[PDB]
Amino acid sequence: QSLQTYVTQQLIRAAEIRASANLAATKMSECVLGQSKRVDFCGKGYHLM
Amino acid sequence: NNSIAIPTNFTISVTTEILPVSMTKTSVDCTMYICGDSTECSNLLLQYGSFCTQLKRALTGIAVEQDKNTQEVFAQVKQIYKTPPIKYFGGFNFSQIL
Amino acid sequence: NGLTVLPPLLTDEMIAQYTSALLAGTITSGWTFGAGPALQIPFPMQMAYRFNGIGVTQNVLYENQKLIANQFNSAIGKIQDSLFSTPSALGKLQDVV
Amino acid sequence: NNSIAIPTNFTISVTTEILPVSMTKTSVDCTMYICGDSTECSNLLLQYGSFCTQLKRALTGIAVEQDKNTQEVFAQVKQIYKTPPIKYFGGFNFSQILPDPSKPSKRSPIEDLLFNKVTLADAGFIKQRDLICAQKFNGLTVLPPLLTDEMIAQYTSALLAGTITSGWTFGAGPALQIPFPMQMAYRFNGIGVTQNVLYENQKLIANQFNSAIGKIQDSLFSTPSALGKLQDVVNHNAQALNTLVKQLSSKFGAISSVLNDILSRLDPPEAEVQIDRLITGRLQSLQTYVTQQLIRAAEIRASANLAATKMSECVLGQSKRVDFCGKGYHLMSFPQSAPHGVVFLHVTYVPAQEKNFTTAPAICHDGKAHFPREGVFVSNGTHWFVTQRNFYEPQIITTDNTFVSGNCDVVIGIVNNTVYDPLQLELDS
Amino acid sequence: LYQGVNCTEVSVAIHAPTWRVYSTGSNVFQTRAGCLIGAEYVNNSYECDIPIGAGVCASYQTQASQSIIAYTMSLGAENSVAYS
Repeated sequence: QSLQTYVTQQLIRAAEIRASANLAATKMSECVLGQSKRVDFCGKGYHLM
Repeated sequence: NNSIAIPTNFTISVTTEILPVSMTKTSVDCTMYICGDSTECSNLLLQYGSFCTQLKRALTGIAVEQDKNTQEVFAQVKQIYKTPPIKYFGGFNFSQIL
Repeated sequence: NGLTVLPPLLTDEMIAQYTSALLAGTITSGWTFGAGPALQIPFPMQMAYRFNGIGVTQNVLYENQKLIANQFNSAIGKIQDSLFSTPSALGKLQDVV
Repeated sequence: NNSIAIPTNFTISVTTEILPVSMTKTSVDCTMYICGDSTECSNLLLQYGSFCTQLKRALTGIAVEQDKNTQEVFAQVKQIYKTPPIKYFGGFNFSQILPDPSKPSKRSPIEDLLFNKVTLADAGFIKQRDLICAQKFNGLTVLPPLLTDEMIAQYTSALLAGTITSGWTFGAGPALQIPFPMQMAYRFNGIGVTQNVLYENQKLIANQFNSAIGKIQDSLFSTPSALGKLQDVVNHNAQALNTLVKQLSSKFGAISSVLNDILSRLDPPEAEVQIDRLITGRLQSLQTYVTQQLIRAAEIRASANLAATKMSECVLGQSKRVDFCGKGYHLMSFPQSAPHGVVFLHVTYVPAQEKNFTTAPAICHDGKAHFPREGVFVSNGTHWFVTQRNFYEPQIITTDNTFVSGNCDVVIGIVNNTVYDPLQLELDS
Repeated sequence: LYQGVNCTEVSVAIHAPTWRVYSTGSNVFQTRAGCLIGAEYVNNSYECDIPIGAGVCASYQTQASQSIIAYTMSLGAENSVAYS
């Protein structure tokens, strides 16, 4: 039971790091390989680079 | 109904954002953990079935994903571009980032 | 007790040669490297277009190029301090270790 | 400090993205699985409480959501638009993406090679050495999806026939008609190129497209491992329903795995002890199956919310977000249905054939600095010209393609030249 | 809806035998989800009211004979755009 409860909490903690790694790839394509018009996706102010 | 405020100057702001991308990749040897390895518990454990091949399969997808997570944030470019040997870019100093 | 951490496939020296190619394609080409071949543009001229995409004309960068270069060369210098001198800026990357 | 490269031709590219949208709807009869026909088990389970009414409530919400996942990707069109009788769309051929009347399914030459290339065992049909159907016992039943595979294809035909006939107007209100060669000229002005670059090269643009759509067949097809994200789903679920039936064969610490043998080899007291050894390790194998299905169902819900955002910003509009709808500058995208997922075909404009030139920030012509009004100043060695930025089309610098702003002293790079004025030269005759 | 059964096994067991003893007689009909007993199948088509499965929905509709009708759903209206 001690093993089953560890594998269950790493399967729930790994789905949260895939959500942050999926936002960090969207912000590398839209904030770094282009200029964004989306308000506050890439900082406070009007984005340049 | 007849007034506007219009800016007469500007400021260049540089902020910072930190985002987690990967975790640690781990594995467990059921038998060595539960049956102390050095024990004949490996025989009272088989009367329990796939409760030890289901866990090794789950911890291997958590671990092959942590490597796709990294190859999607960083491995975007196609070529490995290099900066010029002389580094004058209009007056801007990119020394602390290059 | 039968537990073992496995190593990552991309060394931290390979994850930094990918971050160096992304910064040397923006400083020397623009947003042209993420859509096709990388085409060179003088840098003060790529910042001019940036201004035209936020709503300001180009006469406002070329007739203020030295002030915009100083305002930036100072804002990057004052990052080292903040992050580091503030021992708790990198707390998300730590709370997971 | 004074060099620019400007593209002299273009390429048209069609790429493909596969996203999983839904999984399988499953049900279980706790008792039938834990007990069976035994009635002593049935009455010894009434004491572990509602550890069974809360397993049905959970597997029943995972299923009701699988039908919402699908309704939010494909049901997004008000009416069912049909494509004209005579199919001439400017020289562009959509025969591999439009519906095929001949065949009896009304699928397309390529939604047909996607169906007959994804193997499975999801059987909701009453028609039951065989297939996974062998799990159909112990209390395990697969339930049928509410939108048949021919209704998900009749929604994909109304989206691909409102984009070829009306453009992006069907997603913002009523559908308005536009000649097709002229909707692709407004999709070129949204990526930065003028409309005369299409009208003057329309048979090349149509051929580069007709040729790239006819290489997706081969690609996705021959390469036999692209539909491998919509095949994991199918597999990951089977392996789970198979480990559940093969754990009814384990003893969890008992005389044996057959409740009856125990109830015919021991006595009224010694059974109510060997039988809880089973009534436990069989209520824990069902709580594990349900927890791991609630975790996978949350990852298909994330994918089905990206496929609904991509159907609205890529297939019902042109996107300016970088790499959301393909590599390149987006022009159009078309949806195609797959088993348990969706395929998006993304048409993009890739700049090609670049030449090097010399640039200037501004041009001084009479103690006044002139600046480009919508392009870039360039020199072919001797003369200076104003071009657009994403296609080389040179022109002479005049007072109609340039704006003035200041004296030639504060810009660092200004070059001297002549800014011809139309009027004056004419007020000479 | 007896889910997962041919309509000719709920008849030849209703003529005991089936578990749920309570019985019912109205209008048996085979869907691809199971056997629906108690609802009549129209041939017209409307928007979904109560889902049942595989393209079939049900609703209480006057006929003022009010009864529960079953039908196959409509995905919407038709519209051809005048393309030239």
